[PDB]
Amino acid sequence: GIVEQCCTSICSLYQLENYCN
Amino acid sequence: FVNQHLCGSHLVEALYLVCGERGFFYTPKA
Repeated sequence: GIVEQCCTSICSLYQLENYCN
Repeated sequence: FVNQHLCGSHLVEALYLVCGERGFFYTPKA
């Protein structure tokens, strides 16, 4: 999930936008 | 501000800034 992608590993705009409504 | 490790309030802040008026969902256990 987001923690694995952005916290434990380096986040990205691409990934953050996956969680926008 | 997005291309780093972002945890906790720092991650929520990034989602807030990125997603703007669309808003977002923060599901740290999914």
